[PDB]
Amino acid sequence: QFPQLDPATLAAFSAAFRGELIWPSDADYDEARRIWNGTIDRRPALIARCTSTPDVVAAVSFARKSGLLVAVRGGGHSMAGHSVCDGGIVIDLSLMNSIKVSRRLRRARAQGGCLLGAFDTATQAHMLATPAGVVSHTGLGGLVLGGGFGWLSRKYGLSIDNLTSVEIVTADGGVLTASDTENPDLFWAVRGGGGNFGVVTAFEFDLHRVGPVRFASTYYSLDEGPQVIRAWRDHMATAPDELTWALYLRLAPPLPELPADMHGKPVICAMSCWIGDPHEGERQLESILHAGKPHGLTKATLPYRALQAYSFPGAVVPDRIYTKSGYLNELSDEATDTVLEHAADIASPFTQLELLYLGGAVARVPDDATAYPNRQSPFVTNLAAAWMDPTEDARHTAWAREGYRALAGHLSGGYVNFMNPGEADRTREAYGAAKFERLQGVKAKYDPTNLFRLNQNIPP
Amino acid sequence: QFPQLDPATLAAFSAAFRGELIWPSDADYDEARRIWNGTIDRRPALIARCTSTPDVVAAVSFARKSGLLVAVRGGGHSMAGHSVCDGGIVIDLSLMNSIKVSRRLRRARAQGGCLLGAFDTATQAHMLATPAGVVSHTGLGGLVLGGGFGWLSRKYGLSIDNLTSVEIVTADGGVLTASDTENPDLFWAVRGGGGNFGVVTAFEFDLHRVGPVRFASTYYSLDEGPQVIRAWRDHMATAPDELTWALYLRLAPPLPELPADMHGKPVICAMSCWIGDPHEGERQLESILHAGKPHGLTKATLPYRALQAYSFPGAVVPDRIYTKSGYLNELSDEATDTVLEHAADIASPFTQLELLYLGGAVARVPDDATAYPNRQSPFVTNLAAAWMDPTEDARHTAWAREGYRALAGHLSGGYVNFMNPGEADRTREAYGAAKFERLQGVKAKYDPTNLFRLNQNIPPS
Ligand SMILES: Cc1cc2nc3c(=O)[nH]c(=O)nc-3n(C[C@H](O)[C@H](O)[C@H](O)COP(=O)(O)OP(=O)(O)OC[C@H]3O[C@@H](n4cnc5c(N)ncnc54)[C@H](O)[C@@H]3O)c2cc1C
Ligand SMILES: Cc1cc2nc3c(=O)[nH]c(=O)nc-3n(C[C@H](O)[C@H](O)[C@H](O)COP(=O)(O)OP(=O)(O)OC[C@H]3O[C@@H](n4cnc5c(N)ncnc54)[C@H](O)[C@@H]3O)c2cc1C
Ligand SMILES: C[C@H](O)CC(=O)CC(=O)CC(=O)c1ccccc1
Ligand SMILES: C[C@H](O)CC(=O)CC(=O)CC(=O)c1ccccc1
Repeated sequence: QFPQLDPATLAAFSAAFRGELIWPSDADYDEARRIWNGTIDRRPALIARCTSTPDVVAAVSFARKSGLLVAVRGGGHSMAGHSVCDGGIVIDLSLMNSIKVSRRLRRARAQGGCLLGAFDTATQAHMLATPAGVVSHTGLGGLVLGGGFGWLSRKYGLSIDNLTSVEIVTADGGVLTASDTENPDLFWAVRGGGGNFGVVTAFEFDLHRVGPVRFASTYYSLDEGPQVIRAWRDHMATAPDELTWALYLRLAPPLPELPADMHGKPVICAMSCWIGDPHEGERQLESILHAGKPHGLTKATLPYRALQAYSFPGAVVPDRIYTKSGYLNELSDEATDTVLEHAADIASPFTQLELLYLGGAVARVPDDATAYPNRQSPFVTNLAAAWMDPTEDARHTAWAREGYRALAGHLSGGYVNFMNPGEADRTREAYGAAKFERLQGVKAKYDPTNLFRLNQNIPP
Repeated sequence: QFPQLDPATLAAFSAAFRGELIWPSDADYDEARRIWNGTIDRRPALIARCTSTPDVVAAVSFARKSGLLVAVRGGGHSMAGHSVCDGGIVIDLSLMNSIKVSRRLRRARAQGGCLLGAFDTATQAHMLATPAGVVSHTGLGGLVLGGGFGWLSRKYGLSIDNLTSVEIVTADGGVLTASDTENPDLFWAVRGGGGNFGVVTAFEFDLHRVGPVRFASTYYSLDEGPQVIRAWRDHMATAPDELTWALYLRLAPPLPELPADMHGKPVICAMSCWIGDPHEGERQLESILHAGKPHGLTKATLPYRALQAYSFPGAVVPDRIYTKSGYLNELSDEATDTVLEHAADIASPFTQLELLYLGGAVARVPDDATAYPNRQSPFVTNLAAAWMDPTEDARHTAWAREGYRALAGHLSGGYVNFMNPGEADRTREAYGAAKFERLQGVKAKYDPTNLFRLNQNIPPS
């Protein structure tokens, strides 16, 4: 973390850079180098907080000339810990948070360091939105380059399915635009290929009009898991795109809507919404609320920006996390039993086994149209361990790996954005052989030296 | 609109400025010049979208040299239309949206063009917050320089009560820090004095840990309006600082939680929350919900970021607005009856007659401690007309003025941030004589040429 740098190279960076530099001896260094995954404790040589595209060009050129390992940081949410490095440089985009929204064009342009909640605030000023993840302080940058799904996805696709162009700084310091008609090969690869191809300084999206959404959340005893998960699996196979319904298996939070005698016990938390008219949504949600005996029901009509800010009401932010995730093409009764066995073993309050159903608009995009793999698998399961005390790391980590191995016969692929710091080896199976080959071709062209390799990495 | 500018002074500005200029010939000019009050239709000679403090210094100096009337824009929410001008320059801060948050120091440094939702997203990543307004796409900038109140205010004060310094670009193009120990005279004036003193490029705040919040919204028939409003006034007089409860008199929205038979009829929408433990919140909110017969009750436990994003679930963003507001020291039975008569006339589905109760932490700050007036008046009433069709402007504006004149014996002061385009003349009465005089002296010092006059303006003494 205290490497010898060239004075000419350094000075050239200083003259070109208009942002904020954070060095190891600076008072804000330990706080700045922390990322969401608290298990990742790494000490960069330098954190460069970029404030403009020309700043990113300067930081990229400086790292390449200096031989410093490049971490790129948008919102710092990497489950694999990719947005901080030991001994290298963090090209930190988090001050590049501006968004421009055209109401007449239903378009937004957002800088690559934006948090979802900033982007949603900006488009919802015009009752507009486009799909993104469900936790507002996630980074737009890493989430969109890996695909991006959330509440709007069954109706409007992945984030990348609404992306119309990007501005990107490539490894040789060039600034490029990529779109359907400009460097379309790079445009294909950034839609699902992660940070492998350059630093995205601006994303442009088409937007949709999204008015108030009927939302429900309720909790079922984990004793009713078999019927609840079977109701969910069966219902989602034929459900309108406008319905999204996700199951989180977890210890019940000590919330006042829930009876005190359920607090801290195994439950399924079901969250559902109707993307469409709220009277229709009231009718569609009432029809799924009795998958089991409902407890702690909350029903609300929410601005979409409030739906985005909702996940999840808790009194503590988990410090340490470990995830194991895959897709399923079908969720059999045997897999269902496996999930429920493993869920019964959760013994800490922040851990969830999540069961998502995508499909809808995500699955109608032809599989070769972007770099995002697995569009035809509707189910995602994520063993998301989360806890506080470092002495417990082995125990929580074992829980997630044990569940993943028990399910492994039922799982395929993986979402690159749910990969953990030990899953570098999963990249080829996540994309599959044809996509991975085509991604390697694009890599040979735009990042032939593999300068950007803190990501689910595609070697050229 | 196309004034002749000096070409050397323009190229110097352009070499110095890193942001975007939008001229009247540009495709995006008509959209960029629109502000939230769509009754305001003005045509700047230039919109300069600043990206940094040096951008702001370069735009200020260019305006001063060029003789251009200066509009400053944060999030564009000015009820008086101050963030756009005819024929001058808009120093548009909307791209300066960065927030740094220190969890260890519980401190946030936010740029002056941030929207509230961007700020609350950033602080809530650490479960932290500080008070601000209730609508996410409001600008931080104008709201804080006026004082700034919302759900966290009874517990934690105005936004300005949590402000610890600013970076500010003054009329002469200088960049200053104001705080308790540096230019403290300016620090006092900016905490409530609007944009009078310069362009704030960075605000620094102390933050508070705010976990999930029990929230309730319900609607009462206007037939029970006297009972509900009296219950509310009486309850708030002795209520814990942790309870906030606001009343919005409006047409009932066509939402599925309300019976079809109430839709489009005037009702009281009551919104309440407990800033504190949610089990205590559940107890406190159940105790106030039966002030009348509740309809369309929604109760939820929300992260504070979701409480901030909740107001208000509607299908349409209103285009045209007109507000008349003031404070009350007491809400008598006669004033209540007046509010109810005027609410019963509401025509638009977007209009509301708002009744807010501040007090708590806001009133505990000594009156002379900031430039924000009326801390000791706990009630605010806002007749907030909002609609779509420009041919209706005279009817909606007349409604808000009639209600204001009917209440005027009960009203004192005025929140600068709720003034409309026709209220330039309200500034002295809003601040009071002693505040207005002290502000005039600070004005004489920092903006003696009144370069910043598109605001609730304080001329220099
Ligand atoms: C609480 C939580 C909830 C989540 N929920 C969802 C969800 O609902 N849906 C979903 O799809 N995913 C979700 N995720 C996963 C998420 O998509 C990934 O964590 C994503 O990589 C986070 O992006 P980021 O910018 O915050 O992370 P970072 O750690 O900053 O970056 C992640 C990766 O992207 C690269 N990167 C970031 N910004 C850029 C850029 N502008 N240009 C180039 N490279 C970039 C980094 O180099 C790194 O490889 C969530 C994550 C968290 C922690
Ligand atoms: C829908 C809505 C909801 C509201 N809710 C609340 C509420 O809950 N609580 C509350 O207290 N107020 C609230 N307000 C009123 C709000 O505080 C004022 O409208 C405020 O002036 C808006 O600030 P802005 O930056 O968005 O507006 P702008 O129109 O951009 O600016 C308003 C004024 O401040 C100046 N200004 C803006 N940014 C700066 C800056 N960085 N430096 C110097 N001067 C600047 C402008 O020159 C102008 O005089 C709300 C307003 C709206 C439209
Ligand atoms: C925090 C966890 O590790 C990961 C997540 O939070 C992701 C997640 O919950 C899935 C998700 O995006 C989603 C997508 C559609 C509907 C509901 C939820
Ligand atoms: C939209 C209108 O023009 C103005 C508002 O909406 C402002 C407003 O409601 C006041 C406000 O900040 C508030 C403060 C505390 C509780 C509830 C509301």
